Amino acid sequence: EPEVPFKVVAQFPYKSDYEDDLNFEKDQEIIVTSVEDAEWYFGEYQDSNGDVIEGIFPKSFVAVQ
Amino acid sequence: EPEVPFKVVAQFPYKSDYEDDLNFEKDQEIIVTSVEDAEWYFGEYQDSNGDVIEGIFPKSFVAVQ
Amino acid sequence: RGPAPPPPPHR
Ligand SMILES: [Cl-]
Ligand SMILES: [Mg+2]
Ligand SMILES: [Mg+2]
Repeated sequence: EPEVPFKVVAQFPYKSDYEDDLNFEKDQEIIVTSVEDAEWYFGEYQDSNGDVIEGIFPKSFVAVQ
Repeated sequence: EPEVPFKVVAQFPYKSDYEDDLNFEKDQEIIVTSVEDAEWYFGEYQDSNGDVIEGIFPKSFVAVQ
Repeated sequence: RGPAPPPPPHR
């Protein structure tokens, strides 16, 4: 696993019930800023009007690069 | 997998925007009417408005019986 | 179709 920060790309959409989560569409480029545990990342991306959207999401939904 | 048809219960919400995907909330009981391939089921349920809806969804998001 | 998403991990 590469040291943070690092770029990942969503391989699937992630849409969940929890407010702490980052949600996104497939292909979304995300910056991982914290590895939360063995299975979850915390990271961010900028929405339409340039606002930073951040939260946690499964490592298994993204690929590193 | 048993022989179709069989009942599954959603273990996570599935909220895809793909046309022809079935969407549901966690805990939704669904009848699987066909196995589409190694990763997708096709099935249906009667929604909270009394309407039968159907489409494909991940085998991974549900549990049999 | 393409690949289905994996089952999300426990929170
Ligand atoms: Cl969820
Ligand atoms: Mg039977
Ligand atoms: Mg854990």
